[PDB]
Amino acid sequence: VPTKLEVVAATPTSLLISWDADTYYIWYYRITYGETGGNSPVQEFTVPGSSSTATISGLSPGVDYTITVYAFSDYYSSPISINYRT
Amino acid sequence: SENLKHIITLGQVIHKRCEEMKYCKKQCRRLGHRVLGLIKPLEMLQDQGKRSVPSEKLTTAMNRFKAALEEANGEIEKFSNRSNICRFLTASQDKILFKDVNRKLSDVWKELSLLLQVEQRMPVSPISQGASWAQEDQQDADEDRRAFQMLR
Ligand SMILES: [Zn+2]
Ligand SMILES: [Zn+2]
Ligand SMILES: [Zn+2]
Ligand SMILES: [Zn+2]
Repeated sequence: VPTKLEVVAATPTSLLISWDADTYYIWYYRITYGETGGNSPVQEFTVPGSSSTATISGLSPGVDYTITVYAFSDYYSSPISINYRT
Repeated sequence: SENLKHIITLGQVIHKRCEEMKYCKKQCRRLGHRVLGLIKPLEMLQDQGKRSVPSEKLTTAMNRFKAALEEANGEIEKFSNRSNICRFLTASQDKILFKDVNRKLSDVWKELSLLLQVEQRMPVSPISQGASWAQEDQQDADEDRRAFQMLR
């Protein structure tokens, strides 16, 4: 359901992701982010379905991260993932 | 299996469309040939048969590569028009068309190379030489910015 995941604003320690989806039918999202590869740990937090942006902070400068978005719907979704280096 | 050939087919369509674009061809042929370099290890993996099954980490890296090809696919049709390129060349500073897509493919390639060699035990070869992708983009953008201004 969610598509077009991009980093629309970025600082060396914080990011702002955005995606396109039919937010009217989406209950909430699960945002996961962590260092790419090597079985690195990941952190999770929830975002209400009405919005289409999320803020990730506390990141390390110059690290390739993996950001995945899990859309969940209650009225009626495969996740999307990208990579960004701060 | 089906997802492996879909990404290969999508990569071959991208290269064919880059050869057909008329404006800023040096940056276009650079993008399509970089896509060919990334799908070639996937083609060799396809040549092995039904014995090679990608894992979750490899499938996740291929899906990120597939989403980047669909991003590049939209930029190809967008930059197939003369006014859309002139709107970008007169508003941008570096005048590099696909600088956002080229950077996304560079990160996913090193993630595919590590997984194709360690998990699938597949030998891979480097993409290109000469210079870095950053310097190659600036040299192609300046050459395209010169020929595009000569069009009447
Ligand atoms: Zn993107
Ligand atoms: Zn070619
Ligand atoms: Zn013009
Ligand atoms: Zn990465």
